[PDB]
Parts: sequence; C-alpha cells; structure tokens
Amino acid sequence: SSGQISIQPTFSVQRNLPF
Amino acid sequence: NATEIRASVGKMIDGIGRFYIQMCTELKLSDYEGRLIQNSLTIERMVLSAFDTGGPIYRRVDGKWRRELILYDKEEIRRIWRQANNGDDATAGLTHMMIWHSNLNDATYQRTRALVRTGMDPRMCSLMQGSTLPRRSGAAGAAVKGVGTMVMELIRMIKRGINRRTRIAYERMCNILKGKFQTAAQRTMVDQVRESRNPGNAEFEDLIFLARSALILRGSVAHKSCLPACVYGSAVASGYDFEREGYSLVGIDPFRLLQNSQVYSLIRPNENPAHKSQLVWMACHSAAFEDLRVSSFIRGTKVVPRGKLSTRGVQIASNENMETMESSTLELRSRYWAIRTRSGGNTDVSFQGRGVFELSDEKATSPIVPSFDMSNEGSYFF
Repeated sequence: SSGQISIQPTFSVQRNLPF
Repeated sequence: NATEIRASVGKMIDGIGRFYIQMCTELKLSDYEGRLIQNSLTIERMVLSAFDTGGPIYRRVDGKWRRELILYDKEEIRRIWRQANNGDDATAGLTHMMIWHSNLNDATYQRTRALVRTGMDPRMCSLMQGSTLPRRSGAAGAAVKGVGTMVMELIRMIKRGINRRTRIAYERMCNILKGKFQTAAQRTMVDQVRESRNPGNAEFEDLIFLARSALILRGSVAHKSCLPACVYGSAVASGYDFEREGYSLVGIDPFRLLQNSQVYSLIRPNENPAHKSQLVWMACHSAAFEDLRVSSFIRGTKVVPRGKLSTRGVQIASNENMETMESSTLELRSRYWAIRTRSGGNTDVSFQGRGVFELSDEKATSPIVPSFDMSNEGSYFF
C-alpha cells in the first residue's frame, strides 16, 4: 500500500467523503 | 463582525506585502525577479529564521538564470520586518508564512519515514496536516493541524519520557487534540487518555486507535489559504490596501487575489509546467489531502495525483546547475471557490447543502452543488 486511505476535507461542499 | 477579523488580518497581510517590497528593494531585484516564487521563498525563510541568515537568490541575465548565494544581518532582517509592521512584532505575520511553507510541504512531500518510526500507519497521510509546522506556530497555527499531527507529537514526547512544566503541555496538547473530535465517545476517550501522568503503551496504543477513528469520523481542522510573500507584496504595491478593504484566509479573498497574481517559477528541463502550477495551487489552499475530484472541480482543470506529477520540489537544490534551467509562469487561477471549512462531516454525504461559488459571487449568496457522475481521475492525491 503506502498510500492514502481517507480524504481530509478542505472545502465546504456536498461531497461523499472517501475512506 | 467584519471589523476586527476582516481588517486586522488585512493589516497582517499589509505587513508581509510592504516587507517583501522593502526586501526586494534591498536585493535590487527586478519585477520579474520579485515574482519568482523561488526568490520569494528564500526571503520568507530568511525572516522566519531571523525571528527564531542567508539564502539562494536567483537572478536574470541575458538568456540564463544566475543563482546568488547571499547572507544578511540576522538583525537587519528583523529591523526591516518591524519597520513594515509599524515596529510591531506581528507574530501572526510570521506565523502566516510559517503556514504557507507548511501547506507547501504537506503537498510537495509525503512524510512516511516519520510516521512509521513513530509507530503510526503510513496510510495515515490525510491526518498529518501541518506535521512540518514548527511548534513556535501560534494558537491559530495549531488549529490547522490534522488529528494525526498531534498524535505524532505526544507519542514522541511520551515515547522518550516513558522510555517538569512539560505537563501543562501534554494536557493542553490533548485538549486541542480533543477539540478536533466532534462526537461524544471521540471526545470522551481523549479524556481517558489524558488521565495518566506517565502514560505508557496503554495510551501509546489507544491514541493510535483514535487516530484511525478520524479516518472515518473525522475532526474539525481549519484550512488557511496562505499565499507566497510575493503575491501579497505585489498586491500591496498595486495599491491594495487590505487593512482598509478587508481580507480573509477562508473566504473569496484569497482566490480573488490569486486570480490576478503573476507568479513565476524555476522549472527543471524535463518537468511539466502545468504540473508545477498544480503543486503550488494545492499549497495555496491546503488541498494536499483533499478529494482530487473536488480539487479538480473547483480548480477548473485536472488535478493529477502525486505519483503522476512531474516535479520534485519547488526549491532548487545546491546540487543542480543553472545552465539547464528555465522558468515558467504558474497557473494559479481557479474555476470556482469554496468556503475553506474546518468540520470533518458527520452522519455518506457531508456538508449537506454547502456548495461552490462563482468568482463573481463575492457575497456567499448563491451556492452551486457539484455532481460527480463523471470520468474522474482518483480521490487520493497520495
């Protein structure tokens, strides 16, 4: 792996947050 | 209350501007040479060093770029700085460039070596926001930190100790920590950790847990749009008088400013300009751990993942040579803008109803909801 696994949100929008 | 908050931060922005201009006037740089993100960086660091020196300064001669290695009176720098801020310290100001550097580093580099050596999973990238950010950073400097960032600290503070006044730190460092969480248990479990004076592997193992909980039940972490000194210097020089006209780091102000910025950058022979601009753009908003989908949406153009990114770093190392070196104009404009948030979402759709704003929509009047049914290109910058 060694990669990302979740997304840190930077903006305020309607977005399914990935993990 | 748009008086203090909007105008006081304008005053801190004026300082950076004014200073950058003064400092450019010393180095006797040109307009093109003051817009070189490279030189700007060097200057910014010269200052943060002096308030806590020399650096690489690139010059433009017929055709090719000449790198000068120069040194300045550490105090002279401190003198010129206050001159610009009315003889004030404006810690905010230094802290601001303290972040611009942070946000650039959290996007240029992946800090795995450190996570593992701490005993954190390398896949906990999205939680290390501001791991580079010196502890000297201010109170509104730590609010930008990811949950994972805090853990790497306590764990080292604890790891060497468990392996006087140091206590008030630990409790607070946790209170902050806890103030990241936005759910009952999350909040409560942090306390169960803060209970032990000599917190051993008991804690060591538990916080790591909570670290992973944030991967799903994220916390509140503020994002600050901090642009390079040159951008503010140039703006100040162009007449913009921010303390009077107001400025933000989480509103439309920063995007709008970057809609007219003329920033240039040194670029290695085989590197892709478009790819270079991308990088800087993501450092201008702390979008190094954002969902690539949304970043590209707001950006206006593809926001390619780190691996597929053609570039090694914006600063030029002493190793390289200037003969085979040239410079491009950085594309920092964006399509829309969005309220840089702090919230991690909770219930999977988050920020229900929140949308993106056109660059004309000065006020937060009309929002726009993005629909991602689309041939995207990933979600994990890393």
